[PDB]
Amino acid sequence: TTIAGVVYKDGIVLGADTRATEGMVVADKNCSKIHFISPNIYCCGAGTAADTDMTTQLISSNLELHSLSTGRLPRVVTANRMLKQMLFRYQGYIGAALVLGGVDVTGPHLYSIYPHGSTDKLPYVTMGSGSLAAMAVFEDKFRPDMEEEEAKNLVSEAIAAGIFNDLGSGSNIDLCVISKNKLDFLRPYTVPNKKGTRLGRYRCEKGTTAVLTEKITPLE
Amino acid sequence: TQNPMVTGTSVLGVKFEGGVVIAADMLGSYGSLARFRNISRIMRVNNSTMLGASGDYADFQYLKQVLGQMVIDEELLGDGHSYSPRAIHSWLTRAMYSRRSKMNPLWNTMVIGGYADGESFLGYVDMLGVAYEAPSLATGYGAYLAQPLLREVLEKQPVLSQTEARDLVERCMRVLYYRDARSYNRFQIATVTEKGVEIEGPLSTETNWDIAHMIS
Amino acid sequence: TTIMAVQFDGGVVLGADSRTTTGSYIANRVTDKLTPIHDRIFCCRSGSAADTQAVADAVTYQLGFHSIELNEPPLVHTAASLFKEMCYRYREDLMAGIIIAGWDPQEGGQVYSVPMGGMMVRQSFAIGGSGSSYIYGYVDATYREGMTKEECLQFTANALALAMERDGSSGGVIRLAAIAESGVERQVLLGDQIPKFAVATL
Amino acid sequence: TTIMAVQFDGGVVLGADSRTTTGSYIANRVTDKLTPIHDRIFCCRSGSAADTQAVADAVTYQLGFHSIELNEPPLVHTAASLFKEMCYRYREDLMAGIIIAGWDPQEGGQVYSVPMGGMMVRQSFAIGGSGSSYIYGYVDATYREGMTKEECLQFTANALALAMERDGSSGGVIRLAAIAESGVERQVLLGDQIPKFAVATLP
Amino acid sequence: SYDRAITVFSPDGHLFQVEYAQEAVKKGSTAVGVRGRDIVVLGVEKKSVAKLQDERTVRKICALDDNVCMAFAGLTADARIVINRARVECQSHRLTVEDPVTVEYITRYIASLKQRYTQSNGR
Amino acid sequence: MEYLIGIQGPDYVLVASDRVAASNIVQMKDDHDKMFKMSEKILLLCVGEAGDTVQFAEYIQKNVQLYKMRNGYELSPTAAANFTRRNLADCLRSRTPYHVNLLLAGYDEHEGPALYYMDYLAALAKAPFAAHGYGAFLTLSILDRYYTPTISRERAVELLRKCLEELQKRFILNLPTFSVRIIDKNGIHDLDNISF
Amino acid sequence: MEYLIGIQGPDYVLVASDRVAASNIVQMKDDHDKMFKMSEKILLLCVGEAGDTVQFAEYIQKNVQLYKMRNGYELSPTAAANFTRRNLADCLRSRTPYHVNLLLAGYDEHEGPALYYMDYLAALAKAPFAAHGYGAFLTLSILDRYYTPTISRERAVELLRKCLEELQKRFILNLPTFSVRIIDKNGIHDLDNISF
Amino acid sequence: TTTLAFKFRHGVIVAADSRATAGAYIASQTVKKVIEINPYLLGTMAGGAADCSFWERLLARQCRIYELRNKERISVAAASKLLANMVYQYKGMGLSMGTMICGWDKRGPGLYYVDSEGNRISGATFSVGSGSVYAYGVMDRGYSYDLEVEQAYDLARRAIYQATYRDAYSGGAVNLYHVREDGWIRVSSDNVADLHEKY
Amino acid sequence: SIMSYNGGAVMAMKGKNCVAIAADRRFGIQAQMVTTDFQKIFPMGDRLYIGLAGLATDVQTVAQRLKFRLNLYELKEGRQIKPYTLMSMVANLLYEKRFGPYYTEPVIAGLDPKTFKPFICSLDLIGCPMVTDDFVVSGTCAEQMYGMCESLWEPNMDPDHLFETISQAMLNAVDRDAVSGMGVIVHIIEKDKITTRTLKARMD
Amino acid sequence: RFSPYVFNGGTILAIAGEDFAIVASDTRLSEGFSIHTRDSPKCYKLTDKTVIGCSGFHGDCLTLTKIIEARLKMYKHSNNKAMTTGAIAAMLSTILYSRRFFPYYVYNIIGGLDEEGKGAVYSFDPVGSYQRDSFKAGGSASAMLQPLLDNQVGFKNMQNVEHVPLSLDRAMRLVKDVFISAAERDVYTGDALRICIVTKEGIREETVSLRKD
Repeated sequence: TTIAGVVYKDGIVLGADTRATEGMVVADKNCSKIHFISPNIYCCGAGTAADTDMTTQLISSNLELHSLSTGRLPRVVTANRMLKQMLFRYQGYIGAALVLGGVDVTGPHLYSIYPHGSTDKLPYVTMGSGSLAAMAVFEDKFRPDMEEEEAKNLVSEAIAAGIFNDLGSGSNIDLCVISKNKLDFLRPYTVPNKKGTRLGRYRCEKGTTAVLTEKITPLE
Repeated sequence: TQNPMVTGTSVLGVKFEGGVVIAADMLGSYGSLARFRNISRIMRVNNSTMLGASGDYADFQYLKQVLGQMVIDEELLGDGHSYSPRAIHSWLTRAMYSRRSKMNPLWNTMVIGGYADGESFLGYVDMLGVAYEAPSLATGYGAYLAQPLLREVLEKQPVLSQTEARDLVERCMRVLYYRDARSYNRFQIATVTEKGVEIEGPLSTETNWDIAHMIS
Repeated sequence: TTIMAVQFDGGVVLGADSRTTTGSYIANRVTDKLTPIHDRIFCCRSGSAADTQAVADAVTYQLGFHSIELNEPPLVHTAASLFKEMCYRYREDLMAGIIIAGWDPQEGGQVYSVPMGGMMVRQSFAIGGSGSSYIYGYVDATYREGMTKEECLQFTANALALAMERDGSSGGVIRLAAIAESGVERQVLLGDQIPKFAVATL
Repeated sequence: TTIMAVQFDGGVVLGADSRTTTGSYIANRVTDKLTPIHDRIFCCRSGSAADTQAVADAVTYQLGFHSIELNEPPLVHTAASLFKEMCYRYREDLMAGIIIAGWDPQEGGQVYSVPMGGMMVRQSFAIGGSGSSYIYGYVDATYREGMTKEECLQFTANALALAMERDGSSGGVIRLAAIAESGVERQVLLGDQIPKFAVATLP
Repeated sequence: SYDRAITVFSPDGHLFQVEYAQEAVKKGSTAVGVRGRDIVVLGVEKKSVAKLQDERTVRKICALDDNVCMAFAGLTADARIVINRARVECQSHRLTVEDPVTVEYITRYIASLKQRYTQSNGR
Repeated sequence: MEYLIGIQGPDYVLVASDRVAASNIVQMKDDHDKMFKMSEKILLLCVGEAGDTVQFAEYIQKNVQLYKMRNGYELSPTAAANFTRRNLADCLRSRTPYHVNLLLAGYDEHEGPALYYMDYLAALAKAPFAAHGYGAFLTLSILDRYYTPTISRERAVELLRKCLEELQKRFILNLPTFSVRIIDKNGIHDLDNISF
Repeated sequence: MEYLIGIQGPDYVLVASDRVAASNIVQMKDDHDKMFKMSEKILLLCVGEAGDTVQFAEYIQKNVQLYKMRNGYELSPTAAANFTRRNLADCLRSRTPYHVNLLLAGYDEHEGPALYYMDYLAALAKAPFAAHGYGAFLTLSILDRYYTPTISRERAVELLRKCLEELQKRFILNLPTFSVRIIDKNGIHDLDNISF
Repeated sequence: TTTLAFKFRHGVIVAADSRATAGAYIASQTVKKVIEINPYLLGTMAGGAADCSFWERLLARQCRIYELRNKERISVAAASKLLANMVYQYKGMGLSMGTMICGWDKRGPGLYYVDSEGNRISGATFSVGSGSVYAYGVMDRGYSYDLEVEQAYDLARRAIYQATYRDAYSGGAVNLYHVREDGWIRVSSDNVADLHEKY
Repeated sequence: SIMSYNGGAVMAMKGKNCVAIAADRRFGIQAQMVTTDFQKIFPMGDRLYIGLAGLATDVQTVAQRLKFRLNLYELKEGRQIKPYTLMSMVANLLYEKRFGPYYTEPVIAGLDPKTFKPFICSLDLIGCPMVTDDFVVSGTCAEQMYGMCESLWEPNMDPDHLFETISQAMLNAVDRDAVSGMGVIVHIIEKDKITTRTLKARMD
Repeated sequence: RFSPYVFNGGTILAIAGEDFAIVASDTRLSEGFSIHTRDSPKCYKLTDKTVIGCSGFHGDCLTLTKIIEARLKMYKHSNNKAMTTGAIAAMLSTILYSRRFFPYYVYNIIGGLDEEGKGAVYSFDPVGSYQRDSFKAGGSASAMLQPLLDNQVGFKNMQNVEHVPLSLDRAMRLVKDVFISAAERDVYTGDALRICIVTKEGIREETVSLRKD
């Protein structure tokens, strides 16, 4: 997994890959690792995938309760406190390692949330097994208050470095560009990896498989 | 060595057109303690071969001892045969594998850069005998933080100049200083070319801490 | 991690580095380890980051509610006692070393240590973290009775520079905070502002 | 243990504490941790007492025989190479951090660290032991280029007194030794001779 | 250890130590063996009868296994050494093949023992 | 577990052993002999770790047969017992120990009959009866109950059959047949295999 | 170790169990029934960890009897098997797990005969023949070799006698007698004990 | 793995499967688990395939040296005793070997089971492997010394088939050899799917 | 490993307007085969199946509690469940046992009851859903199934080529796993019919 | 504690033909979750008729193949002829058993020509059990590639298909297809595919691309 996020002049660019591994086998080639939290806040997820899924769904639900009650657009620090207090309550056993980005009334805010419950409010964060490659790209080329497309190229470059340099990362680059005026959930943003064209042909025609019994059941 | 004591962090290395450049910081870390801060983790092997080592530093001093005695004993003969960089790399591969096979490893990871007969050499050897060659090498946390930058440039532009390789090396050492907890802002850059091995040091990084104000 | 706070006449000077390590990877190199607990009471967080952020937020909650009920500024010994009760009650679940330092109208500038285990002691200067071990001799040799604000800022800056120089867990920038009656002045020392020292070359 | 050796112009100053602990029982409280290897070469011993005594005895043997063969006073680099060879060859067998410091006619006053594992490095000043961790910051902010014999004696005594104050495995008396061309001057600091540092009590 | 070449060649092509060992055999008592149909008979010469001699300990006919015995001629001390070596080898062969020796097997063993002491150092 | 038993009368030694070789669930051989003829009047009955039994006992057997070849007379059963005990005790602290439980049965012309217990540590014990295996726990009390030192060999076979009937009744492993031999002045005699 | 076998024919289920209770080397009981009559046409056959067998199986027994008394009709073997599997799986990850291996035989009025295999994890399988124990390893191949779905009950008792004779021949544990029962349209019938 | 062998009136029938598994992954379906030691002895392969293959090849080497030195072929007893003495020097060192040395000699047919734990037992019938118990079932139910030769082939093929049917670690082909007095022969290699259609 | 205790090998493959789900038929306790007709694909609707590999007791437990929850859902709601909603139901059921987890990994193959769009997905043991458009595999022969399906799956297959593809994938995949196999049953799910076939598989 | 082993990944493959053997492998050397180099072929020429594929612990791969090259030279010196492929197979069996108690963690598949000119594949375990095959995958994606070559080369579980002889071109397309299929799903398989084709004309060598992630 390589997930990454920056803060540019007008907002948040989040990024992720799409490879899910079960062991050292690519199980899903097109996993969606950028998760809805609120209409202004998304969250990238790494760690135990079921933990990040159910964790982000519960906190997305609680921000929906919260913003229905307040009638306001929810803050990124509210999602931050909910995430870090539940992950500290569960003693680090829910392995939800999360990149929390969003734009609210106080501006663009970016968070990285560790499974034990510690948070970092940073202009650029990366997580996953391919996090150090992407942080090498960020420490190489980050400028404060970039343009939108400079930040998109930077985050796609960080995710691409994690893809090509880490075995647990690959197959596509997703982005989520967040600002005050929009929400560009770019899935996919880049396809770096194409499957090689099949040179042969393996269409096993009708009658190739021997059948012992057959039960046809018609439907309505 | 079963338990390494004073160790070194990442040693970089990248080939360019006309030679090889490697780099390593000047720190021996005894645990988390930055204990020995003016050591040289780069050996000049002979006129066309140089070495740099991560891992345990006493074992690197043993390998400096043995390999320097090999190059002395070779040059005593005066018969016009020098060890190639590939020969030093093969000797180290066999040495580290033989120490592995006795279950008494030399706790190192070594980058053998060289330039012989118009041909750059850059070879990796670790404590197990896993040895190979690459246009860019990086040990320790350099494989995580600098080998991405090195291989991204070497995939766009496969043949570097000497200043392009030096700039890439210094910028990778900057990244290693930001994100490796055992690095140090004091490093040597050694460049073997057709003119020989040239160790420049100490050099330091120009860091950037503008994000220390970017909280609120 | 190296945290430090020095009492002077009129207030306190706090200091911390900015390096958070995940093993030997610098996960965060601009970490704000100086947490404002109340308006003139800060803490210095060392140890497990989740533990220190949890206990700092909980003492911030309890202390702000205490101050609104009592309609007064809180005592620094009150915030230190709340850290003591939390860090002693969960001392087998927490790995958190805290230095509480602040000012209050009743008892001046104060520095309290709450290390791991959950005890509490008032000190003139406190150091903590994995890098404070490398500057115990420096702060024993250098601390003078009755330094001023600028002298304590310089003393804290020098000792944190030394600890950042020797510890691998320490590094980054120096975050200083000086708390007095007029308010809190904070400053970040980065690059050449961090006090350099010569390595004994040749 | 806190051991220390500082190089000046014309020789070195060595310094150690005197405490040998068996856990938290002080087995010897006046331990002489400075060992004369040769006439103008000492070693500072830290680590396992049996290991450091045996290695210092064996290097004393080898270096004395070497100096009688060569009809020369030995080098300080030679003594440190012997400690390095014995502490590297038996690095899984020993717990021995040695500072070798002395004088030689060819290169002057030299201090070499041979820490655990068995590497070897020449340093301007060197500290070691369990207590040296407490005075890394003091010796870095305090060491000056070009100090005299008396300034190096006072710097060694101060840093040893600081380390002996914070370490429990360090304490006792301060055994100093300055080695130059003229010879070896050893002295013991005790009582008020050890530099005091005032505890910051609450005003 | 003693490692001189005792048994060597001669300019006429002869191993003189082997020929002199044959001379040592030709001063020993006359051992005669005849192979019959269902019996094999050994008979040796006493030649030092000497009625004070207890006749059991100077028997020159020794049994090697349940089905192999032997008679010798020559040095009885060398003989007793070779007899004990052959008895050990008969037991080792019953151990390793679960069958007794053939007479060819233990004869080949005794002959290879004698030949190895014609070519080894210091023997 | 494998079962041995010896019974020492006035002028005979009666030994029996289970006739089973097993591999942990299956009885791979149900006609397996655990008795080893050392000499014409000495049996060594061996159970223990697999491999060690046959290797150790064939070592002991070739050295006792080699003693007879070297010397024209046999070892006494006392000397065979002490030889076996000595080799087992020497190999106890070596690199290759033998984990074998031993009953050495024997008839001497002067000493009479003799039975020797020997555990795997090589403690040697002369006994009027002895047994190994977990079936010894069930059968030695029957032997304590019914043995007298003047027992006839017919009553000894009936007492042996009482022990084996107890193994059929009460013991948990199937041990259907038992190789029964007897040693006296006329040598070693195969008695009838007690079967169930 | 404890042996179960069921052989399910066209209008019957033949079941057998070994009849031995053991304590570590001894058999404490040799007329020990491992078949627990659930209803008039259902047998549960229960082996496994000591204590857990009688507790779990008598729990299932009293609850099937409670079903019959509450309802005025019995559970089917499918419904009893699924109830038994539900209780054994609901106790699996709890504080009190039962380590019991089960055979559920039974004749249903509508569905005919049924034989249910169930292990200690409570995975329930329906089988024409099934067996527990280490003797299952020796006898399921005989069953596979000689079972036909149209086997008569005399031929099924013959096939059972082949499997138990294999236990007497090859298996290491003394399993002399076997309780044998058939469930029919007429209920549960005790056959003779197949003894050896 | 499933091997078996039984002595009957007309020699020794040896049978084996052909499946080698690397844990749960079936590495091969064509493993020759009846090692052809010389033209007069057969050995089998259960335990480690490399251990069995190496030590019975070294057995073949030593038996051929025996035949050259003594001008006669070795017996089954001496060959199995050599194999047992070879593998006895590695107790606790981790050899996984379980095998059956099968042949004819001057005592008639020979069948000695030899393993790395140190057993060396002769016997009328054996079965070695993970599915050895399912082979002992069918084999012990169908065995007599007076099996006719085709009936002995049918017994061994059916027992290896039933063991492959129950054991997961057994499968592939049923390789069947027959040791006669003039040396062994290869009888059949029948795929277990084909025997499934047969049976 | 708790998963490999019984074996188990289930896959689900997507076609054009059709899905295929296929499972092996061995129930075995470790090495010993017990039955050859174990059900590992249960019906969860007319055009909606779930396949469960793993520990056979948790196959039965998860399938029965899912059928419980599903019948209550389809009566309380008055509709057949959408296959995405079934996936969320299974994911909830597995994640309730997050630290006490059901050792089974489901695959769901079905058509939408209103749109007849093909749905396949699969889950881990604690309920991480994973929807694909080509194939999902689950069981002790996972890598064999990934090799066979990644080679043989081609888009837009009719149910005949879908049957042949999932059949060759399952057969040659479970013929390289020991504790799997002993038969393969294959369910082709079309709009207008359910085709259920069992295959001539190897029985060793 | 010190571990003398690391898993370096890499899938190797051999296919025998009627007049050829093909030995193929990827070029990715790995360790843990990082890629050492993308150009590290695992096929090694031994004679003019033999290529060995080595995957597993790469230190043992380097050492083992240098030992095999040394022993080929020792045979050619003392026997005045090159080794046959079956001789290399049996020699490597004794070599891999010579380290039985501290094994080479190497997956070996010798592919080449025999003395009849036909294809020969010998696939080994890490401790030297070899048998002769028609095709074998070994290495990281061996469980991914061995069923498809049971299907498409072995013709298993196919009814009503004539078992045609395996040409060079169809087997080359099979090798390229199995490695694209393995580089999709295996994380250790990728970056390139080195194919060595052993015919009677020689050993020709062909590299194609794979995924770089």
